[PDB]
Amino acid sequence: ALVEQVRGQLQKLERKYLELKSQKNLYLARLKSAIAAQKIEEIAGNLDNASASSLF
Amino acid sequence: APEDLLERLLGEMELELIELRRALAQTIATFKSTERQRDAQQLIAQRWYEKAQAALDRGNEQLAREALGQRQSYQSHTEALGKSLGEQRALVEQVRGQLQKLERKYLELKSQKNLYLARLKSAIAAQKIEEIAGNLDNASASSLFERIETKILELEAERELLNPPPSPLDKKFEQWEEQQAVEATLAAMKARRS
Repeated sequence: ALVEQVRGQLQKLERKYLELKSQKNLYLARLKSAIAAQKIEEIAGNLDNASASSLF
Repeated sequence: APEDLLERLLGEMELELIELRRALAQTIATFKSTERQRDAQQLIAQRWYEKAQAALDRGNEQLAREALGQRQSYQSHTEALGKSLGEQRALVEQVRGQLQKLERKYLELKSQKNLYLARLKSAIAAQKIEEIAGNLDNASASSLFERIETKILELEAERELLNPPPSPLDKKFEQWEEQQAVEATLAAMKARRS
């Protein structure tokens, strides 16, 4: 009984690991995307023609 | 670490399964020495027995009397040693039983040490996966994944005030006008090109 139960733990845990690793890629990708989208809209805000100390 | 004692304590016990092994050797050695002494005594008595077996023949019982009288001194020694040898036999057998009983109990203990250590090293390991998972578990309990998600929420939201989304009023026409911007052009087309 001991050998079978402990193997079940490893089988259950191993599956849960690769599932977590998959999500890490998605969250990082969204983050690197979200940070990038901001500063275009900020650099555009610098040059936006909004009469808010815009260079243009 | 309590787990380390289990090895050292068993290490100490390997000293006596050999030390007690010496004690039995000495006891049996003494028994053989007593056995040898008894054999020598009876040989002298046998020689004096044979010497009286030479005397009493042919009519000289009187010299047999002295020889047997001399033999009695040697007979007394034989009896005393004889019973000691029998008594000492019990000691050697009983002590061996102790060693036989104890030796079996040792290897049985050593077998269990492997199992308990294995379960322990397993149990400690299973914990921290469930703890490191708890760090990353998505449970909103200071989980790293969680603060990432809301960090993303603020970036997108801060951009919205920086660049406001369209008002519903504008939304209504850019569909409402495009319908004729498509139909009116297409109403011309559906009239021009029908």
